[PDB]
Amino acid sequence: PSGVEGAAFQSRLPHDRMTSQEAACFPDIISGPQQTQKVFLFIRNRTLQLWLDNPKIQLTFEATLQQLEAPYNSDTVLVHRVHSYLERHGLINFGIYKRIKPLPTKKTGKVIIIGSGVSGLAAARQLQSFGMDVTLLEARDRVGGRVATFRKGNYVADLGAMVVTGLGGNPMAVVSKQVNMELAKIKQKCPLYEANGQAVPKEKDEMVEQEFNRLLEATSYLSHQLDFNVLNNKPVSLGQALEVVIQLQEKHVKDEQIEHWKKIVKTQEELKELLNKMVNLKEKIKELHQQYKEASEVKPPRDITAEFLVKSKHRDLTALCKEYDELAETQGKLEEKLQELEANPPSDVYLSSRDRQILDWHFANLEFANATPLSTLSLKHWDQDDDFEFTGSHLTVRNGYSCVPVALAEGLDIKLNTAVRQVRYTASGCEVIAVNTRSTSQTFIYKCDAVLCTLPLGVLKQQPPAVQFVPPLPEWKTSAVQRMGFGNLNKVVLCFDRVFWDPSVNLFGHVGSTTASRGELFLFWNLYKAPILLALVAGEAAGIMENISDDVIVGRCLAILKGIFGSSAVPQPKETVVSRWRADPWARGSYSYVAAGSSGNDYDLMAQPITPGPSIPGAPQPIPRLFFAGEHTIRNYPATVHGALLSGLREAGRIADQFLGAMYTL
Amino acid sequence: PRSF
Amino acid sequence: RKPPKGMFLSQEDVEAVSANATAATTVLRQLDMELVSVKRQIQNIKQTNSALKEKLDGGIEPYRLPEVIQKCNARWTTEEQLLAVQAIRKYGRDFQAISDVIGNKSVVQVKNFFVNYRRRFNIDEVLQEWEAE
Repeated sequence: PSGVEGAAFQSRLPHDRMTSQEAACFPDIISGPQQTQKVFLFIRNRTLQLWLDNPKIQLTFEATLQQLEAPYNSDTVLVHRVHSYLERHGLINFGIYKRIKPLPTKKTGKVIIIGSGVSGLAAARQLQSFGMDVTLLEARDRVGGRVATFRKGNYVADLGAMVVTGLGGNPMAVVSKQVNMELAKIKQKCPLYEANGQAVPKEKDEMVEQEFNRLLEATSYLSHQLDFNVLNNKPVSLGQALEVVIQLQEKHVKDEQIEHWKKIVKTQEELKELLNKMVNLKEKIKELHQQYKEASEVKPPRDITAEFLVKSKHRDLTALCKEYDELAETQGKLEEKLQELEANPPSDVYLSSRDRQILDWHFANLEFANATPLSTLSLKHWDQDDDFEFTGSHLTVRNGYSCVPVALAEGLDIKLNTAVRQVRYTASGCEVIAVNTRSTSQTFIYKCDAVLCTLPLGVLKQQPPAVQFVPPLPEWKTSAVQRMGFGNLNKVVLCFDRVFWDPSVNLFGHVGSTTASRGELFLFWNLYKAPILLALVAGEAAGIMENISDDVIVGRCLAILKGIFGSSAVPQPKETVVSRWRADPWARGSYSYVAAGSSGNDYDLMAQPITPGPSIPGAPQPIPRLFFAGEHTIRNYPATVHGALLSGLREAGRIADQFLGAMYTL
Repeated sequence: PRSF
Repeated sequence: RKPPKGMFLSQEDVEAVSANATAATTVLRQLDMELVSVKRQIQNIKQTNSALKEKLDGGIEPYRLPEVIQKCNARWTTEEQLLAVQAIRKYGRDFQAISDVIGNKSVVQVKNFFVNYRRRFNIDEVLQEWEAE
């Protein structure tokens, strides 16, 4: 879309309807006459547009009302209400822009933010934007969290998120204008290369790909048309459903074969019965011929009975000879029909062993998307976020994804090498307890009005706790933390001196010997100016490969690569970097997925702030003090960087609404 | 979520 | 609302394969065995049918007889009537047969002749005693 139209779409907003968000801040409007709603909607969309077309400058309210036009620019308050709602909730003046109005001399409120991942950094940026005093506590010696970029010399390569999934309605679109991000389109041509090293023939490539997609729809059919969602008291996973679909297609192939062979034997039987009728008739002809010859022998002149005998025995043989002619007519058609059925036999197999291996690579592909074995994905909800898809082609970052957090981080108070260990939250405020990661004897106490926790789901899942909560988080939050899944996916960065692959190929597959190792080094990316190939390890392979040395893993990489290009073409790598996100203690995983037994409802429980009980019993129920952001808290856009940016923007808005107050709901 |  | 065409999926089939862990390989072994058994049964009938075909070697060409063709006449020779009384006794009412025998009287005349000399040739008796067989 385009216009004030397009600005709504490019802010994930319905252009013609008011959201549940806005119903809450503008209950007058949404309950008011329909004409006014249209008015509000336009001044929403136009401000949106004004921000979007130049997002390197702050969009002031009074710079806004100036570009606004009558009759819209008539209600000065509705404009001010709209602009402030947008500004609070991070739809405008978010990211990295030049402050027109400079920052307030004196601040209000104190927020401690745990983690400088993008979710924390975005919140922090916004809270400081709103006039609060913010400090981030970072366990690592760098910002970005799971946005991690390797840099040695001119070699650069993301160990963490590396793909922007489409600028159509993506907040990273805004960010890219705001920060120099060199975005490179992903060319969708990907050739598979079996374990022998020879490319899959284009014809087989296309056939198995369509079985994969056919197989996916089939599970969707088991899920939604057949309510095959719980099996023997346990929720069904996607992988389970794929087996039952593959099995039923294997069963159907046997049924076709049985039915076709059964038709042949039925036709054979018809024949066998026909042949017996013919053999008896032929033997019955036999004695009749003999009888006619004996009767014929009696030479004339003969009495009528003898003449009748000849005439009679002659009818009978002619008649039975007519009958044997009709039955070799009937054996003719049966003989040809049996040849037809023999030459028209249905497929012997549903999938060949080579065909099944290709299918794995598509499954490893999907285990890469959801950073987890398909046996863990919920069949019912693994594609619950299918609807919110961004438009445009996927892109990668040539300069490394780090440049974004590093950019967000300027002007912010980040304490690095600072590992939080307790979070204490009470009716009257909070204290966060952190240590030095270098020497853990050193100990720090941070006091504040609210804590924003962006701890990774894998960290929050750790047993025994890497971070104590005082008092303990309530059972509804811990149960969502268990139920939700935190997957794993790892990369191997391969650093050579000269390109030796198809450079117009961004990316090419390798097909696994076994199905158990389908994710093990199944895919390679070339998306950098320098000669760097990047190899994925997904599915079950990810967890296994972390117990296996760097060198042996580069070992198996080189093997793969030799088979596809020849032992003479592929040098030893200058630099090798293999990730281990599950072992990383500041992540303990790569991203989350919708586990079987979980749902998108869990992602929302994950984002509910915590409100401590009263200090003085009988005292009025207090303010919430513990807020959560990060990839696992945004239900509609999880496991991504854009969802993590949005989570931080959402919490900043929610925190400001409680500590600075909202003056836009009147 | 899935890719290409 | 319908499975992708060329996918086969029915409540019945699905429950069957999910009844336990091995219920899958169980179902698919039974179907392998129904195969071999049908395939082996085919072998038998092909071998059994092959033998019969050997017995019908040469068909009935030696036993065939040349066709007789002669214009249907009108009058009844004494000889032809006597053929008829006999064909009645040996053929009941199949006029085509009684035809094929006499050769020159065709078919229609036989039904007439049937009533024309019915009184004289005592066909009632001849027919009555043909049914007796």
